[PDB]
Amino acid sequence: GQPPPIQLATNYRQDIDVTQYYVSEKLDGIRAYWNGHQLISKQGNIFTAPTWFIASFPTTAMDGELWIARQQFETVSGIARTQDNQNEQWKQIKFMIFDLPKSTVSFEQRINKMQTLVTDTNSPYLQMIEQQKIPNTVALFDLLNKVVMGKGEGLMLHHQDALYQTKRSRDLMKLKKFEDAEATVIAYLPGKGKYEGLLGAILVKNEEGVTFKIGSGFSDEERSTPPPIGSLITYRFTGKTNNNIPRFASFVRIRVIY
Ligand SMILES: *P(=O)(O)OC[C@H]1O[C@@H](n2cnc3c(N)ncnc32)[C@H](O)[C@@H]1O
Repeated sequence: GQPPPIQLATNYRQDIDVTQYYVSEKLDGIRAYWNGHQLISKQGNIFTAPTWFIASFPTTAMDGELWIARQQFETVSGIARTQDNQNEQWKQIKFMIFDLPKSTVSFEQRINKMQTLVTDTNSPYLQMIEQQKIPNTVALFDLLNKVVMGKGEGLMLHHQDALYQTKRSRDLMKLKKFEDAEATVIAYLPGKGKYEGLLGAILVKNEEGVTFKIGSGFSDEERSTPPPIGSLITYRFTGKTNNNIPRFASFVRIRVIY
């Protein structure tokens, strides 16, 4: 089937006015688009949602996450992949909504409509993701910590004045504590001081063609036995610094030896 006409998120940017954004918990589920009569996956597959699961839903199109609870991704994914419209396991799933993709008004009014839709439907299977205002970035990062320590995935931000767009949107942003990506180890940088005779850092070249140093994230065993040159490794970072270098980059682990 054709992929559904959905809005996609960009990455958090430091220089926003956080007071203009609604903040919600980023849920680790399976995205579904409700077109008014069926649920559709990001790839265009029609989910075999049982009749009793969707029976109460309004015909307003809705965007949401099929989700059970924090840290139950494989469970919800396993159910949603099952081709069986009489599968009782859907009873533990909630369609957690976060937008109205056919709406032509601002996100603030869309939230108000969603609250009404959820309340009127009054079904265990349809619920609204909480949307809150946060006063400043320090408070936002404190909230991020609360959510992550509680085994949540992160936060999402959506500008109160945003109009729905069927593409990546700068008005919709993901905020996680960090990002991971891959790079190839190309050289060693011998250490000094406590790391004399050991690994000080590696030089890697990432998939965007940027070469940079990684000196943190190594165990003491890894400073004695470094990743092989040529290996594909995963590094962790958040945002970019000058010259498109991943910021606060640290070593995670080896993926492939070349
Ligand atoms: P991650 O990088 O896995 O991105 C999360 C995706 O799921 C959708 N999503 C989850 N939770 C929400 C909220 N609260 N609001 C909006 N969208 C959500 C996002 O589109 C991401 O694609």
